[PDB]
Amino acid sequence: MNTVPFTSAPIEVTIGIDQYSFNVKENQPFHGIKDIPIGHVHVIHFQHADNSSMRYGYWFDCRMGNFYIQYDPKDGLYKMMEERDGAKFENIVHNFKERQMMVSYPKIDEDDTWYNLTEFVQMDKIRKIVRKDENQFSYVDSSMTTVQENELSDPAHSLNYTVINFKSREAIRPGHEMEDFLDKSYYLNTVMLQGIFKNSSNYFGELQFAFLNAMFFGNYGSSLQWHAMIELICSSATVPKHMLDKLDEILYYQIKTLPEQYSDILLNERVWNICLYSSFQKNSLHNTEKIMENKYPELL
Amino acid sequence: GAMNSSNYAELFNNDIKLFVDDTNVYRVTVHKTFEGNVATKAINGCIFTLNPKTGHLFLKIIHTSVWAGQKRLSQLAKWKTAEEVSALVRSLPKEEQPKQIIVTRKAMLDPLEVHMLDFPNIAIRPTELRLPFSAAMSIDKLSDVVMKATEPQMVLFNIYDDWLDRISSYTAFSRLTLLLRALKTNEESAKMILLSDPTITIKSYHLWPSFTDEQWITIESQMRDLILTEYGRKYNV
Ligand SMILES: COCCOc1ccc(Br)cc1[N+](=O)[O-]
Repeated sequence: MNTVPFTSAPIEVTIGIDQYSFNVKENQPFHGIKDIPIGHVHVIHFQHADNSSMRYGYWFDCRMGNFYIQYDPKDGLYKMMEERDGAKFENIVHNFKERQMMVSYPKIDEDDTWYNLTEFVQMDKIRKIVRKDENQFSYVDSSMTTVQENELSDPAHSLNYTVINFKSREAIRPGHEMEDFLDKSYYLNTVMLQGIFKNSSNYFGELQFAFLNAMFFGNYGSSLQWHAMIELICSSATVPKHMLDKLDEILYYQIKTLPEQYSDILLNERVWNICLYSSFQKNSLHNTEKIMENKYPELL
Repeated sequence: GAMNSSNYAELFNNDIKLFVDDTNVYRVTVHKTFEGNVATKAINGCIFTLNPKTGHLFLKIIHTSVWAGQKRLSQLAKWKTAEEVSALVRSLPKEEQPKQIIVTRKAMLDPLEVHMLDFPNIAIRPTELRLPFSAAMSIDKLSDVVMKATEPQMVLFNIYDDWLDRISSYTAFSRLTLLLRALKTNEESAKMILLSDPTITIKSYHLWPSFTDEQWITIESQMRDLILTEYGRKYNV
């Protein structure tokens, strides 16, 4: 179990760690989050009390280094930083742990939610979508645009998700125009899986990361990517059986975790109705269809 | 974006453009089977591809053999339309290729966009105008070449005859759409109007009769009356 200490909390802020959140008051003696499960990526995230504009946060994996949070009064945000002195940091954690100035990652033993949401998410792949190679952790916020959004403006602050475009030469083989547009199997299986992602685990990892950025930061381009990656599978007549079964589990836990009150903005009616009711895979997502019908029947 | 009453003069500027109408591509007769079920029999069709400035018509005849052994023919017909339009563009010299293609039915947008991916600078546009190009098969010489075709064939016409020697493109297109709207609303009456006077003939190299300017005014007035009438005979007014 690992720890991210906090130097101080000088401004009032709602702090998230994965699917959990807690409010910290201005100058409250908060000094971090302990008992963080090893083996998964995590995200610590922030929304200031005075300006709910810009949710922002950091993806990290405690196996890769010792990370801590300190407020920068010049840039006006909580920043993640890596400490190389393993003794200086251990002294920081043990001292604050003795003073009980840390919240405990509040995982219920029965509860596999976070594993299920991050099963295929790897820090190494996050660091390629979010390019800042001098750090081992990755900053994301509400406003960051995707490479695809930019083509349609600062490159260094972009989300480099894999570009998916159903009306593109990449997606459509010359001479197979109608075939490839109505059945996206060659674009899914040859172009994307075999060519770009190499395997379904990396594809699902990017789909899962896009969803999490959509949910935790309201990142609109991430929501576009999540839906595009769903649609590309559902619109393919030929998908390996293991991928369809895994997709149903992935989406089930995403829909289960989504705040009920954000479905209006984070769920695209067209994609979901097409995916569950019209597409080739309309009968392959039983768990996802059942939760969607019972939790968001309005959208459908 | 969409072509409408507001940007109508754009049709007659000097940027090459083509209308594409697919409503006569897949044509069938519905009939009963010996067992009393219903079946369709395809007949030859055509793509109606028209330069509204110059009157040049690229009539691609769709022979019934293209449907043999195919499923979902009404969907396929849109993709076949887009395939043939793309092939026509590629066949034209660069300086003759259109800058815009306007489809008369919005369901042609995605098929045509996908087939034209190699031409990113050709705009594919819908229209809000309800154009009467379905009535093209009421023009006897066009219907005749489509029905007689024994294989796929492209036939080139000028749908304005020699009208552009005397009138502008705007006026020519207005006359064409009036004639076609009339043929669409009451084909029998329209054709009676066009041929009632046996001394006015259709030149071998033309589609419409050789009316003088004054006779065209009479003809055009007769077509308007027909359209308004039928509009009354329809809604009872
Ligand atoms: C430039 O000063 C860097 C001080 O480094 C720290 C500051 C605050 C906290 Br919480 C933890 C550390 N740490 O692990 O050393």
